[PDB]
Amino acid sequence: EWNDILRKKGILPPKESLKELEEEAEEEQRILQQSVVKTYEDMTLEELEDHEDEFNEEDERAIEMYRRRRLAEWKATKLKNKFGEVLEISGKDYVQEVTKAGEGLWVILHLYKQGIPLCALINQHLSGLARKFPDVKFIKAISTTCIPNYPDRNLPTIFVYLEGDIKAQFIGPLVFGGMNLTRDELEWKLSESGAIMTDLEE
Amino acid sequence: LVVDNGSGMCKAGFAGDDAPRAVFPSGQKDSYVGDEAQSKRGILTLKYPIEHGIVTNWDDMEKIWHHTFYNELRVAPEEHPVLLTEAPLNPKANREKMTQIMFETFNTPAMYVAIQAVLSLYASGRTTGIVMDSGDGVTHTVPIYEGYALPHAILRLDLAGRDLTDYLMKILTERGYSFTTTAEREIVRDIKEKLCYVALDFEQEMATAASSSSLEKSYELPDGQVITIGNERFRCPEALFQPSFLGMESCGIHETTFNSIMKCDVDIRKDLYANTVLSGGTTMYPGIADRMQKEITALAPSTMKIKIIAPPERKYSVWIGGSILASLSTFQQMWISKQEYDESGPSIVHRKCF
Amino acid sequence: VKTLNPKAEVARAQAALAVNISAARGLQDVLRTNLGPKGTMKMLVSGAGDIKLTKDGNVLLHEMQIQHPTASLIAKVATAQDDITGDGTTSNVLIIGELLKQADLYISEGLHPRIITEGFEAAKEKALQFLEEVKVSREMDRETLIDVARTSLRTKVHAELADVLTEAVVDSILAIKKQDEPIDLFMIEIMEMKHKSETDTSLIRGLVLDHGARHPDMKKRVEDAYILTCNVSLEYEKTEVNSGFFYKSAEEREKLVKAERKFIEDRVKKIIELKRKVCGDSDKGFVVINQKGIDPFSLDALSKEGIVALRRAKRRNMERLTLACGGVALNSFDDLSPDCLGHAGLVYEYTLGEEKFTFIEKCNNPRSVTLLIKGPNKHTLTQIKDAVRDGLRAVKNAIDDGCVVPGAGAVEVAMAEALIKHKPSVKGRAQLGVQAFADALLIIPKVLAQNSGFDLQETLVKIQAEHSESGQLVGVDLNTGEPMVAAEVGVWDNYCVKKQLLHSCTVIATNILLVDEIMRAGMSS
Amino acid sequence: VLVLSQNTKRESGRKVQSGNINAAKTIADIIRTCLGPKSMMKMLLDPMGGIVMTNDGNAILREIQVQHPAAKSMIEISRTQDEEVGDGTTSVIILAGEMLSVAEHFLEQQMHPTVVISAYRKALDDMISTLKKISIPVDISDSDMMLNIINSSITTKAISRWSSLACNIALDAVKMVQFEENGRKEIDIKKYARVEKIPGGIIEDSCVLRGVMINKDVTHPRMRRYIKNPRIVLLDSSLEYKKGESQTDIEITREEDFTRILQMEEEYIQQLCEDIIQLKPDVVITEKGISDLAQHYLMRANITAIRRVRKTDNNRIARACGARIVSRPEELREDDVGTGAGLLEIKKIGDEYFTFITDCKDPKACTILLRGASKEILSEVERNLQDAMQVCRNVLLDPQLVPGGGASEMAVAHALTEKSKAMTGVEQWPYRAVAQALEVIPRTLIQNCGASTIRLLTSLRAKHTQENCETWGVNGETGTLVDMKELGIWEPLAVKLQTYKTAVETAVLLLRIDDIVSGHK
Repeated sequence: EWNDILRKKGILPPKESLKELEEEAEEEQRILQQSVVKTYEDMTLEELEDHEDEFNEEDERAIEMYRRRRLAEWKATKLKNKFGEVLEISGKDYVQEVTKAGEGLWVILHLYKQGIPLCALINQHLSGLARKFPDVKFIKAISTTCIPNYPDRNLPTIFVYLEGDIKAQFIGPLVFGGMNLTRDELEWKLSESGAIMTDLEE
Repeated sequence: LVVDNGSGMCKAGFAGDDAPRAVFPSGQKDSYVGDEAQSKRGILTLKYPIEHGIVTNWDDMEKIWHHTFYNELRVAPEEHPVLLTEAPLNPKANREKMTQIMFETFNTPAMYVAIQAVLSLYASGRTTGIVMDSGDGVTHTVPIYEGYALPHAILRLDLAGRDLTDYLMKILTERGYSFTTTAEREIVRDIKEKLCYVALDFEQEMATAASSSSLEKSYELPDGQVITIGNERFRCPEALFQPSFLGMESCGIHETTFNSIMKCDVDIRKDLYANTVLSGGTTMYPGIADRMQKEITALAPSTMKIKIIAPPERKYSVWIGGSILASLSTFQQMWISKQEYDESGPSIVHRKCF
Repeated sequence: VKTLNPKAEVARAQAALAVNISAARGLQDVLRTNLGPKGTMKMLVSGAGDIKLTKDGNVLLHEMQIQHPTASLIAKVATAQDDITGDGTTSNVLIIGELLKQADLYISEGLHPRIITEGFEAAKEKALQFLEEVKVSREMDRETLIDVARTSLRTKVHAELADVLTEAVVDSILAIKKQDEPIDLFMIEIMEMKHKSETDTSLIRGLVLDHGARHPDMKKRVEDAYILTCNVSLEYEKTEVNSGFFYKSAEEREKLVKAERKFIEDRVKKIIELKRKVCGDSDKGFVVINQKGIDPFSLDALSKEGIVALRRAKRRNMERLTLACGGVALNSFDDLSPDCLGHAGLVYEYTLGEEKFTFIEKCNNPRSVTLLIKGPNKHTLTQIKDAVRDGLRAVKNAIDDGCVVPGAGAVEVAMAEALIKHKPSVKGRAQLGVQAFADALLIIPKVLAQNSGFDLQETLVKIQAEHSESGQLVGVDLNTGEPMVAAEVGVWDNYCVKKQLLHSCTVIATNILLVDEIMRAGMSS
Repeated sequence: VLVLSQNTKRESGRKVQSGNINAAKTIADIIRTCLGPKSMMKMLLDPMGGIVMTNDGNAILREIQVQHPAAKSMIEISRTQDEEVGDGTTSVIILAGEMLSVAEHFLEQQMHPTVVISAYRKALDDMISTLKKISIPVDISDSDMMLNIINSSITTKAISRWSSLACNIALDAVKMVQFEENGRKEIDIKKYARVEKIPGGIIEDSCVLRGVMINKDVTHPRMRRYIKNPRIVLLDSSLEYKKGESQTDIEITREEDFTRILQMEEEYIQQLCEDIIQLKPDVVITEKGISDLAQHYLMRANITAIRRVRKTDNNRIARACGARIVSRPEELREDDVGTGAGLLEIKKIGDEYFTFITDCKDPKACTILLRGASKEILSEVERNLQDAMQVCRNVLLDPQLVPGGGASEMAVAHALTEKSKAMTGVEQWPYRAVAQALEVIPRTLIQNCGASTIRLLTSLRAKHTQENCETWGVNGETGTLVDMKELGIWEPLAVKLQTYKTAVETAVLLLRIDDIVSGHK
């Protein structure tokens, strides 16, 4: 009564506010439910192999167009699978790959001294990663011949380079310390460098 | 009808309006026919019959009321309940006299009116809290609890801002160039509306305005001169608080307020403690609030707390209160209508019961 | 038309028709359950936390928070009906809404409503002549009016309240200044005395007032009282023309003070002299009452005297006591005689809670009396007040003329049959409306069937086939539903009631059904 | 870089003119069915917040608030027409809108407003000339034809069913407020013909009282309520000691003045009432207060007192009872004691007492008894009554009549169509245009029904040519070609001549708009 008369006249009490927030949130919640079916035919590339449970009609215009774009995508992605073995170049050439390493290609510049299970396990993880991402340039070597008399208490130091610009750093075991460190966590860190797009729990 | 005979004005709109449409200064259509020209100029000639908070004439009020909403408001009050204002305090005689004229010349269905203090309290959005009705010519204390003004709790004090200006010009002769003429009274009031603030107190303000002279404000005015050392400005509020300045030595206004609150039960005073809003009429400058706060805090027990409320604009406050009460949606339970007017006359208005 | 004012509700023909029909449907369906001695009992809550128990239609209309054009028209029409007649107002809205529902089924069938309007007016006229010819007279006696009052008191309230109030009302109308001129109840007031049982309300010969000795040192019960009816100032007064006192010593102060209370004392000495002249000793009662106030000075001056004084009574109180006690009201003391005095037999006072009362009874020939309602609940008091108002309205509408018609569907079904047989005469598609118009009155008994608990068509056809060669005056029973003659129990109703009923219902239906377009203009953007 | 206030908005061209014409349409479409004896009712929401049901032009539009102020302009002309002659407002509005539509068909082809306005002037000239050439008189000497005109007027209104009834209720009320003073200036003041409405009662209960009916009551039980020949006097002084205008505060010094002052005030009241008692009165009414001493005095003499009365009611009662209002009881004369009332009547119509001053001689100011079932009903009946009195007054000041329902308007369209070809000039095209626009009048009447408008239109258009069969209109209830010489539909010439002039002139003035500015003081 009196409060709503106040409301017509004044705004001294606030009580009619904030009832639009949950309204808009629920609107968007109902809206975002059509994204599952919007791209049902626009994601899978095996739907042709999924005959008799995916076909209702074929317009042969946008769907053959989908095959065309899909095959272009496939050829573009499989023309780049050239790697998969971490390689040991020498320090003499080092200037030629710190700089002349290709523009638009990430370089995981790994430096290490073999012998500690830290460096050994890190080398194992990156070598196994090479089996998954053959589109990434891996480099392994002895830092002593890469950097003269490099402090041996600063290994293994991960370097992320492209066009001579350091984008990501992971210096020493201070960020990799522990035998509990695993495959997916390394992949997670290199994804966080901005090179890879994947998903992990933690 | 949201017409309200204020302190000197009558403002006519509707309950749902945000403001009255017409004013009451006590050639829109005056070049087409001139029918209303004569009526409105004649009503304009008639004066304001209300002074000091009591009605003083009766023929002129109805004379003005007839025209004021029969020639511009364009309303038939026979088909409308009526809501006017009234002088701050009157005995039942004026109320039951006005009922007679209203009915006998308009026969409007129902009525209700209330004291201006209640309208101000509603406008500020309160149903509780005593307001300092520092009206022109005379001030009054109206402690309002739930809306109805207590007939046993109204106090009236003769202080006025006119009196403050007069006392200033009674100690402005001591300032050298005195001020008494109409122009000089006007310039004293102008300076008062420019600077008569309160910091804490008389002697300490005068020391900081004379020993260090850092409270001086030079008056570069066509009608003014640099004749104030910071004394005369603060010399207006002081007599507002300390009676012996004016030569009429009595108790302070704070004493009157304190007694008018203490005579009631202590519990309800808590609610009166709650808001304790103020009103203008003689006060327009800050420093009033905290000063009276601490001054009555001397009179207020430290175990209980006190609040001070003062809105900056209170010009249509009575009109706002009237508009709110016109839409309260329960005030019709207290309408006094023909069903009782033609049954009992003015006797029920007198509260024959109790 | 949302272009001339972008914010304006514009509704076309069918929109207006549909909204009117829906509102009427809601209203009529809500009000079905509020008629008959077996209607459903409604509880209402005001905008304060206050509760009223009503069976009245207008109360329901004006207590609902409803903001609608047709609902507003309904409220106004029912207000007028309650003002004029004030009984069975439910019938108004039921008839209007039922006719709306009927005409819907044919306008929806492409029938433009004008033709239905002329059909309805022809049905009005024919039913008018039928009711005029079947209206039957009877000399107004005590038992006739007992039955007439029982009708309305079973209509609006329950059994025992009806049982007491029929007696109360029939005795109330007996008390009258002039049997051969119209009665008016402003001389017969209603006062609410909320401390006793619902069965303790009764009628009191004379008047009882709510205000007593404003200067209490007086007696407690007086007998054989003469009455003084004055309208003069018995309190101190200041002359309108302003003036002041002037002196130079305290002796002048004493003189002026003692001379300032001289005129009022002269008045009271006039009164005391008149009292002693009218009656000296022997303790004969002598009551003085002034409309205006009495100052404490003269109050004590007369309280030390055995005289009892009353002040500040209702304005019509004195005007009715003028006739009641047989005296003449005094407006000044310029001349005076004992003739202007009234008289009463016994006057006593009784206290309750915070207020006391002054009883004036044993009138020599009671021509003004008072009805007292005693009950626990204030809403119960108000409901009984509505009941007594309905009873007095019904008895007035009975006595004013000398004709009355059977109720409870009897004459309703009678003109139903008559109009059905007459319809072959009338022409055009308006004929169909006549049928609908017939169906109009059919709502009246069948809701009673809904208010009784029987199959509606079964009872309807029983009563319709009850028609012998001549038109039986047969209504609907309230316990068996079988057709029964109206005269045997003797429940009837006033003629002009149904007359104005038909008038208002037909005209309002015309107004509703002729509309073309709905606007909500008047919005200043 | 700016020059003026940023709130300036100036627009011009044919586009805004066309928008104005569409505004004229959007007004004209709101009212297109409430015309003629066959009408379809319309309801409106009052801008103040109430409800209203009307079917005449201005009364609908006067309760309508708009933007695009041209709509306000047509509202203004609607109010002007309504207060001017008081009928056919819907007709004027619909004519204006549709003929503006027709003119737009002529503006759009590069044509100038000036030639259109010249054609407008020539068109209205020919309209009025031929209307006078066709306007026929009628003798105002009977109940027959007057009631026929009332029937023909309110057949388009809701009270058509009680037409004859209403007829009489109108006719009487006109003859008994009609007054003439100083050997000239016969007057029919509707204000003196005060309208009053009473809850309850039947529609047929409506009637005008041969006297004055007022909403008051006696002011004391003693004052009797039955007087056959009332000796009434019209008081204009308050009953209390006079205050005047002088200053106050005489100085009291002794103990023998106070009660002496009270007594002298009482004796002043004594003399003031005595000068009234002298002339042997029965009843007295006043516009101001009454003192208890005075009422006691008049009670001693058995005189009847009445408290404040409205000034308009005061003047009406002065006209009725033949008394002259006086404010000087101490200067009273025998000249003006009221006499001419048939009976003092103090009844209770409803539950509020009224005073009924039945009169026995020719009165000049009535109160109309009205009975119904709702304030809405009585308001609608009221509006019908003003229509009735205005049209009756117009006939009182016009002995000429022209048939309605669409006959003479088709006839004048034909006549001016014939007149157009005589001259040579392109201006005939806009000129003749308005006659084509005029052809809107019967359409709605047929369109109110749904008949084959084309054949009826062509038939009437032809028939108005041979043997000047210029008297044929449409029977609205039947929607069939008929002759007005038998149906009995006639309207005062004032209303339709006003319609002509007003519509043509507002058409003239709504064309001159090309440039608009907003955002200024």
